[PDB]
Amino acid sequence: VDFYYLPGSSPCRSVIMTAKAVGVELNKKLLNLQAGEHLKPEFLKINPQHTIPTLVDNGFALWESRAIQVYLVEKYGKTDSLYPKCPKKRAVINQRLYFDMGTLYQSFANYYYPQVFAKAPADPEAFKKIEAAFEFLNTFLEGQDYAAGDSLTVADIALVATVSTFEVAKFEISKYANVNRWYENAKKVTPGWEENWAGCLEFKKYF
Amino acid sequence: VDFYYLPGSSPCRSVIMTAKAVGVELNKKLLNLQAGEHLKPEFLKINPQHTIPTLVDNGFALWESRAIQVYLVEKYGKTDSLYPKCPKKRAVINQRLYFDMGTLYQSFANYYYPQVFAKAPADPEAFKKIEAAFEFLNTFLEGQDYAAGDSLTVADIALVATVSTFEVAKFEISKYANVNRWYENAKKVTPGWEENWAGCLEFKKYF
Ligand SMILES: N[C@@H](CCC(=O)N[C@@H](CS)C(=O)NCC(=O)O)C(=O)O
Ligand SMILES: N[C@@H](CCC(=O)N[C@@H](CS)C(=O)NCC(=O)O)C(=O)O
Repeated sequence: VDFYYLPGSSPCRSVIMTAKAVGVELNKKLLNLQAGEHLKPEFLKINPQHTIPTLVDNGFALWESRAIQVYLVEKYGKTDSLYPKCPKKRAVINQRLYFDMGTLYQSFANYYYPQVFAKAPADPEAFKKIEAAFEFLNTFLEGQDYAAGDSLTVADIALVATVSTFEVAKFEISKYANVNRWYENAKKVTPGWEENWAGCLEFKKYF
Repeated sequence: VDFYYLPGSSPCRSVIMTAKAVGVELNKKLLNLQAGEHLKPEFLKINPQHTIPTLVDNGFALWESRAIQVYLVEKYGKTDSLYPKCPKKRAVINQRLYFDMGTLYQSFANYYYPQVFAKAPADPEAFKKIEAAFEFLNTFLEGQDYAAGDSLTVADIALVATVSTFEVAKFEISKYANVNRWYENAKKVTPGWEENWAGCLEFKKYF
């Protein structure tokens, strides 16, 4: 199973943690975006969208981190606890995965990427979207130890990658008590946490 | 099955078409965002994120359109053709669903929403992101009649909602030959197309 990635990338880290949780060995292939390695014909043949993470598993090329997470659980999970069979349980997880992409990580990208990638001054209105997203996550976690069910799921793992990126970016997570509680627990229970944190510190080099 | 929605909303329309495709009757409940009906305590108790679409199915409150689509197929589908059992088939569909959210519809929102909702002048750099997203979709559709498998899936239905919103916004879809071919076919085969198009024309009132 080939895995095209960089350690600093949040969506890559979500896959790293998920693979560790299911116990599937990845052939980790660094793909140097700053050198344009993802833009060369050899990579475009695998993933025409030229994004990381990309998985190539026995002929199957797959991208979108959250799709990769679910596929790894379905194929390699000795049990389905990270992504249970029940459609209702799956639906809550799926909702959280879309929240992670379209609300929470999107707010990260919209606020920090113009600063670190375009050298633009911080946009205080974009900052308010981060606050709104954390407020929602805080509500989702009211009375809950995990984000999308009774136990750790791929939704938690995706959210850990995102929230740890916020942590290294110096966002004050402590303001959101349920998020902080969930997050500090997640560090202790989530497979691959240490590797995720190493990657967050690599990402930090952009600040 | 309660369905909180507005006809003009693209993510709502994806659910409308999916429900028609699986043959599940929805109790359609208009939720007037301009009146703040989604912000009142009675709705926040159902969906604290105060978004449409929201489904309430026998006690289960669910939001995120693409999560709702999959849940409706899993629960009500007499067959699984719209979201097959095979994890590999599911993974491609899931990838496309994330593409629809995070690449294609995101490019719609980033370009048109500031214009129609904030009265800002058009941003030509944001326009280039739409072009990039259509280019990718055009490549995905090379040699393919459907977006994510041999037959119509929930990925096609989500993409139809998005691309029809582009159509009513006067984006020139014809420039992307595979997209245009796929889209014109999708109109003829996708359950609920007419209702989707009515909603696109309602959305058009914002232009
Ligand atoms: N929605 C994606 C995002 C992937 C993504 O944007 N990756 C970035 C790096 S963090 C990338 O490959 N950028 C290079 C490019 O798009 O050309 C996922 O969850 O996998
Ligand atoms: N990612 C979502 C987006 C839902 C969404 O943003 N809906 C808009 C209307 S098109 C909304 O409810 N806005 C009101 C709000 O967020 O307060 C989904 O696919 O369902």
